[PDB]
Amino acid sequence: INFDQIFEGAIEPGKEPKRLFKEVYEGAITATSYAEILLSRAIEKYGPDHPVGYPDTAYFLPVIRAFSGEEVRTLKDMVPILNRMRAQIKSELTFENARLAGEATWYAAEIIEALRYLKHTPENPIVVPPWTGFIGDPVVRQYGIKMVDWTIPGEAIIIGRAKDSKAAKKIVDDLMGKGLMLFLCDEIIEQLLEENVKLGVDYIAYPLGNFTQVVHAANYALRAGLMFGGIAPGLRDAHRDYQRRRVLAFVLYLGEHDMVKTAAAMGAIFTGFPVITDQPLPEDKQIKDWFISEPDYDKIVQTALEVRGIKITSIDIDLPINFGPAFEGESIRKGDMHVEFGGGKTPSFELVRMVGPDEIEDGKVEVIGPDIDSVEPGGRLPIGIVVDIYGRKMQEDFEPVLERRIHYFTNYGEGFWHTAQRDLTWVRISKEAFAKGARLKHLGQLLYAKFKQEFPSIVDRVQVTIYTDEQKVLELREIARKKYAERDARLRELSDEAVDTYYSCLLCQSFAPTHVCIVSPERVGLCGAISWLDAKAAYEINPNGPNQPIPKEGLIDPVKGQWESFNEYIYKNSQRTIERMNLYTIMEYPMTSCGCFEAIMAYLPELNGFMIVNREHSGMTPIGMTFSTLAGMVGGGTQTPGFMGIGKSYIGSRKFVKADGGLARVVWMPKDLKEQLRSIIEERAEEEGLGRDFIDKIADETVGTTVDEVLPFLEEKGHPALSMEPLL
Ligand code: SF4
Ligand code: NI
Ligand code: NI
Repeated sequence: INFDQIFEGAIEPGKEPKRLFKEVYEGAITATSYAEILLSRAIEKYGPDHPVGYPDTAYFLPVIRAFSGEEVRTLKDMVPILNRMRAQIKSELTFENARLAGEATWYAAEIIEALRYLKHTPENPIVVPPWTGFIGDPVVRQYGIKMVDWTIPGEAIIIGRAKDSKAAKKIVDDLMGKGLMLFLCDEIIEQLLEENVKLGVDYIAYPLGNFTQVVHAANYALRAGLMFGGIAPGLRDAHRDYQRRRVLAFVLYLGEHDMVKTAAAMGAIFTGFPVITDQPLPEDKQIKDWFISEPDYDKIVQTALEVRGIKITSIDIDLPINFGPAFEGESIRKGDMHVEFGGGKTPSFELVRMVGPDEIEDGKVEVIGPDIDSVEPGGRLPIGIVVDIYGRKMQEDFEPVLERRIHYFTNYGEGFWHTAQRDLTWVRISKEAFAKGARLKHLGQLLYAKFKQEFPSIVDRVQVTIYTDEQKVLELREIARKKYAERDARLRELSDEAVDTYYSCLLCQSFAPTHVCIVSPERVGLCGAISWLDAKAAYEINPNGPNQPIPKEGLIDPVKGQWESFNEYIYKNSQRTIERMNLYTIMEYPMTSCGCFEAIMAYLPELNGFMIVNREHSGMTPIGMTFSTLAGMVGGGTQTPGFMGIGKSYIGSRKFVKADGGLARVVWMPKDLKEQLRSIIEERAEEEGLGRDFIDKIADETVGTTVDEVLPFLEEKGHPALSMEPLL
């Protein structure tokens, strides 16, 4: 693993910018000398075994814990590290020696900052607000994942000062508006606050501080690899490689270049973060794609995003209410609900159609009937949201992957809530909503907005049309049931045998690096949200995304369902920890799980079968553990023979753990789950020859929660698992 290959062909074997390399060198020798002298003093004053470190972190000095592994805990620990860093700052002016100096600079900085926290106490804090100083583990945990799974598209590390407040606020205002996270250091914090721009944790705008406090963006980043990436303390290139692929960070070096800022900017280069500066640079203080100037305060931003590789375009729905995903999961009781749509109360339905160009007015929204003001508070009312779409590269195929976005789109605005799916949607709007000026034409805005934002290469135009009239809802509730039955049709018709390509899913490698899902027609992804068609549309929409096609090639076991093609793909994408995967059994080489499984299956030899327990069930199961304890063992991308994480709908698949005996093998499941799947279990049990009433033979928590309490019931009912071969 030569991470450095990303630096090849960077600068011709001649144009080595001996300028930049001299600044970096001097500035690196400077940062180190500072750390050395300031450490020497901490030791004369506190003693060499005196403790040192950051508050609220499990990672000692993170940058160092990651790149070389030491767990700095006391002053004496910093001595051999500074010695080593010093010895690695070399005079030959190579891009390499430069990078190595940038690294020693992050170390010096990390040490200086920790040394500085020696005078910190929660009662007598050193860098008190607005600034953050060292940012704690809890926020990295909370926003770091959003960071490495790319929800937050990129990270901006701004060091120095902008040409003027207007200049700074301009960029930090849009950069910031484009959903990014910010690490600020130095002067711009001043400039920015001057202009009353609010920022901080809740805004993911980090006023770090000023000199060596820029290292606080590095140790934030590096902790993401130690926390989420699971990379062992000290795996240097693995950590660099991780920073590069997952942390979309770049630095904006605004203002005039001083040597240490430059050496630190270079430290961000050594770990794959590009530098984009204000100053116009000569050809010898520059690097194509790593250290570059773009003086027009109208470029920089767009130019960073671009050099990093950050791709995002924004939408602009001006509304009377708050908007974003953070307004999701908001509930709307009958004691705040202004109006209520759908439910088992009024006529609902939603649909996303595909139309030609000629027939659509991009941006044209329409509410046919009494809007939100034309109604009694705590009033019900029919609705019918039809999103008609047109696009060059659009497909009927993508319709479902789209429509799915309604619940999530609709839940973004504050004062709103959506539930269910098609003619089954339960919506609700809060008094607070209607209060700030919430009108039905706005659901048509939150909507057209997003669809155009989240599908920029297949969608060209979007037109929405709500429907609170009970006449119109029942007429276009039947045209759609035509779409839904032409749709839910497509699913049912697909089988494992009928296709010769399955789709992988790497989406959860953001929190479970070694986990790889394989999605096939008859086995939905364990999160229950990604079907084979879903994965297939996503790949097609994004051939470079985390959902790739894998042909069935190299048959190994036709019964357990093992193929070399899937095995190789998994081995390669699980950091080589998983070598084999059987699709139709949980007893040998079961597929792994991330942590979002809707349910857990576990073989219980005392009953010769499987218990299944769903995420929301909280009682004791016959294995002597609850869902969350099992979850701890089953998740994490590790192979667990005899346990397996699954989506609920897989329970009714004809391929359901087929090599193990299938449905007939299940002896216990929570009553609620059993009822929630009554129909599919009844039909499946019927086809399987288990009989119309097999469901009644499956024990549940009302029968018991221990194997001794459950066996009697299975005997009495003559459960079929009791007559099958043991699975051992
Ligand atoms: S659980 Fe599997 S299918 Fe679902 S998002 Fe995670 S990796 Fe993808
Ligand atoms: Ni998961
Ligand atoms: Ni998951």
